[PDB]
Amino acid sequence: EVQLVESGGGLVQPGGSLRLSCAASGFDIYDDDIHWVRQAPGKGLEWVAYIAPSYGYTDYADSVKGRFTISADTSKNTAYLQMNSLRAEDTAVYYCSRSSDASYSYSAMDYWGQGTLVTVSSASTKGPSVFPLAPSSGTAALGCLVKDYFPEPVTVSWNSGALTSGVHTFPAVLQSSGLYSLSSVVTVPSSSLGTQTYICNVNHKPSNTKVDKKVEP
Amino acid sequence: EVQLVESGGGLVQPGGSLRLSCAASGFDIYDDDIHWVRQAPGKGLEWVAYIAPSYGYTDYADSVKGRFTISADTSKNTAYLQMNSLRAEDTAVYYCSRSSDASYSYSAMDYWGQGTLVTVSSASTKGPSVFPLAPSSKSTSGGTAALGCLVKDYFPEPVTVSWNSGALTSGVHTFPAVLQSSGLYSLSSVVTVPSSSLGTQTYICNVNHKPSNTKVDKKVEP
Amino acid sequence: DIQMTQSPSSLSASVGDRVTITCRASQASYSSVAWYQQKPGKAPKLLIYAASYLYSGVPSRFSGSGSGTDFTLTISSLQPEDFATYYCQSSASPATFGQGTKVEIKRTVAAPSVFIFPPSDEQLKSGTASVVCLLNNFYPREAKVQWKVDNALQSGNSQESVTEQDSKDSTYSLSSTLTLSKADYEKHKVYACEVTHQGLSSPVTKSFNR
Amino acid sequence: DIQMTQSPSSLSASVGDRVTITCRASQASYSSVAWYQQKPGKAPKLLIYAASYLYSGVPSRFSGSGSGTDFTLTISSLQPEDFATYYCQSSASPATFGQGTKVEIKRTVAAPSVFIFPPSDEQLKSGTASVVCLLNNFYPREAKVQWKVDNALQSGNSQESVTEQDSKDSTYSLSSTLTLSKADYEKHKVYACEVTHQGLSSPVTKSFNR
Amino acid sequence: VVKFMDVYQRSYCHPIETLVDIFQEYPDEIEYIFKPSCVPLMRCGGCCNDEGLECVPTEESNITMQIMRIKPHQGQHIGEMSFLQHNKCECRPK
Amino acid sequence: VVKFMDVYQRSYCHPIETLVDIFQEYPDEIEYIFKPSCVPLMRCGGCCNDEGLECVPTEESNITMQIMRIKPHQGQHIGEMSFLQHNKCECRPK
Repeated sequence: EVQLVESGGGLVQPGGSLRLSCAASGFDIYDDDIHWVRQAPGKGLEWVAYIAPSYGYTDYADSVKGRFTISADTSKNTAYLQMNSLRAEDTAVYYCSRSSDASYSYSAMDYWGQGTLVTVSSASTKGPSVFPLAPSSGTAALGCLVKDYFPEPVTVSWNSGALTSGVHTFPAVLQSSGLYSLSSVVTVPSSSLGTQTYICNVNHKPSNTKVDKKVEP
Repeated sequence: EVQLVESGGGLVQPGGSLRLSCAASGFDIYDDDIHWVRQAPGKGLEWVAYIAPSYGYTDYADSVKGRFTISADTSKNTAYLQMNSLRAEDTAVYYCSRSSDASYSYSAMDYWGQGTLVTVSSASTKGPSVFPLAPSSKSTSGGTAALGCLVKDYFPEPVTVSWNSGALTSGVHTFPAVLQSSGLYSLSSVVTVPSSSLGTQTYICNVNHKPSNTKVDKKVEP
Repeated sequence: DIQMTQSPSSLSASVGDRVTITCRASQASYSSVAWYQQKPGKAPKLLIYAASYLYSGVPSRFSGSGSGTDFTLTISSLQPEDFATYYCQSSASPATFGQGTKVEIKRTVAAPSVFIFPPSDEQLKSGTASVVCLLNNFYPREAKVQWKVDNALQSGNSQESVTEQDSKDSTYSLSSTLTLSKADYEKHKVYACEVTHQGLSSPVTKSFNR
Repeated sequence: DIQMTQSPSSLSASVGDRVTITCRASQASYSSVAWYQQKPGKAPKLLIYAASYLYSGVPSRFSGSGSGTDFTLTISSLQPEDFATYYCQSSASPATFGQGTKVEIKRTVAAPSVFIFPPSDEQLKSGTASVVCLLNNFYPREAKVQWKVDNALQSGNSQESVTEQDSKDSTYSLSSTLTLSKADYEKHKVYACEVTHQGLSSPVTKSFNR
Repeated sequence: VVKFMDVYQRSYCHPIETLVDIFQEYPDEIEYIFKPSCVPLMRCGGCCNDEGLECVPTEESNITMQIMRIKPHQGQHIGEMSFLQHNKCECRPK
Repeated sequence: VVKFMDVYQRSYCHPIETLVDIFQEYPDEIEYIFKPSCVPLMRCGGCCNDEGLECVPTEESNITMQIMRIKPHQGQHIGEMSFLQHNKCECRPK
């Protein structure tokens, strides 16, 4: 079956470079129509580029011309995106996709990768301090504030996956120090407090930092 | 009147150059149609070239392209024929001529110069030896004898021949010269007269050859 | 680029409804369109290409129409699965997307529970002082949060976040976060959170003392 | 150079005759022609241009017809002033002249008077001998002269000239000259000029001995 | 094998040398044949790749050439003749 | 002002970059709209200034060109299309 797998995402700092790869199996990219569509967090899909490698033909969105370069290595059945001169607003999940010949359309994107986050910011890799959101004085609120991490994403579970009902963990926020912060919350019987242990498990892959925090009265 | 006067004619070695002139008067050659036409001895008219000075446009016969150049001096009201690498076959009278706006046609030549001779040959200018063609002693009593002058080995043309200084013209034929293989011309003038008059009447042929300033009066007798 | 406007930008329907999403394009009359579905945390999946043609596997409940400039997607009997964001796209150069049209599920009105959260003693040792306010399970999306501090409402020192519609009860929740400094926290005493929403006769305030 | 062809090359007419001269020209069907007249020792004179338009001053007995490739000059009533040579010329580029058509005056046949002349002693001194033969006042033009030295027919050692038709009696005259080294001249006795012509029932021979 | 951009960029609406028939350019000159019969003129040429637009001149200028003017069955003479030229071409609607 | 010789030499029968509408060259291909809708092709143009003769090709060859072939109400896709070129031209009898 058709597979499109991206990689090479990560940190870039303003005015820097980073190449994106797209490994294709189940079909021959050379005779095909490969695309890259990106998407900033909380925002909609932007088409960014297109190649028909056997035609030697590339097209781009005007918002990336001059800086970006789609290409393909026939021998590695992989396509690429060389991203240069990157500003901060190029921060986005980057998909690679194709339009098969079921559609005559060159742009009817038919199969897709799983996407890969690219953060362009001057901030350096850093783990979150996790502080508790304790409840106060028959339904209570609980939580953890996961502050000052970078980059995205963060994962949060409760009692190692055993608590899920009543949980809402929130989209991150960029604090203008250039570091992210979020909240995970949970509602419970207040009669539980003082017998039931609550432990948010926060995991931040990019800084290799696991942290568990007990949340107490 | 309209007038076209050629000049510049004369002698050229094979390989040589020579430039003809056509001094026009009575009309403005600038916006006119000027031509050169020539005529080899005892032969037909050959159109050779055409200039239309105001247009800077020229055209030539194939028999001369690459060799000849028709041009014009707007301010001397004069056209020209520059001629290069000339051969024996270019020996001809060169006429300068013109097509007025009387005709739309550029080539209907309604006015013409008098012509000037151009002679292409390695020979050198030389006056004629003039010889008696004597009246034969066998001339009939009844009376018609012929006598004349053989005008031999001159170059170039033309030569002029009279008898008794213009007083004798009835009976005279002077023939077209011929070009000998020496490079020199030869001709005869001849007259017919009563036989009863030989020994009584003096006959003199008057030969002039301007190209070499040569006068010769030869009394022809029995 | 080329411009692609989608109307409406978001929506609120129930299961079994008829839905109509319009799409405006600054393109030639011969240039066509594609339609995509995208659910949170996933890749899009092609619905319709060439304006009207069902990409295989796609339920007949979907169909397409329009041409040249304006384009209409149409779900005949909305299903639990059909709640997503729907994009349209030019089939020309560039092949620009529309901004997306969110279909959210329609629920009746619900009161947001509210909770104040003071900083931990751990955080204050760092110099920063983050104070949190929660709005748990409300409907619909619209909700104002206001940090009064000794009755002095704030601006430019708070940030906000909202969650996706909930799976079980179809509500939203928001977390607002008044940031400060240590010394500025040690200045004032009464810190409050002031919430306005359709399911609340009047504003509710949750507060504390240090 | 364009290819021209006049017919005939000469013609014999009398005063009052209608004369038709013709001219073939390898040109396009929209190209035309001029006709000229030239007399001996004189420049040519334009007669007709544009095939059919008489030049101012030219008498109306002249006229011309045809187009493109074939043209005709007609003189409807030949006058004494019309005896001359006529040329056609293309009006295209290049302006090629035809080879011309000599219009001569018909006349009664006249036999030539024949005279032979030895070389003068004065010429012989130098080393060469010119013997001359006069064919006086004959018609028509065509005439054969044969030289004979000791009854041996001579070849390639003679040359020939013919006057223009006489203005008064319409006859032609001819001179032939045989030229030998003085050496050769003194090896032989009998010098003969043998004339054949239409006006002679038999060839006339005139002769001398050294 | 000519790549897309190359073809588009070389066939886009611009002034191109164009061999134009003199009789077409001057329908009123019934009594002349022309040599040559056609002339090289710079003229708007290509396409605009949109049916809202069309290739037209925005800047014109005349050039004089020497043409040989034949009057059938009469004669021929050289003459000057003016022709229109397109100097700048641009893509416009109706 | 262009001298006659120069007018003549430049107008006389020869291969010249001509801009040729793709739909002219492919009369039947109706399901497509082409971008660019026209292409630069070397073709015989000019004049022979001789009633018997006409300007025609004597050596021909093909050239392949990337073209965006647009199918209305559907989609578009690059693709190759071939076209006749004239390498040599002469004036021949009709």
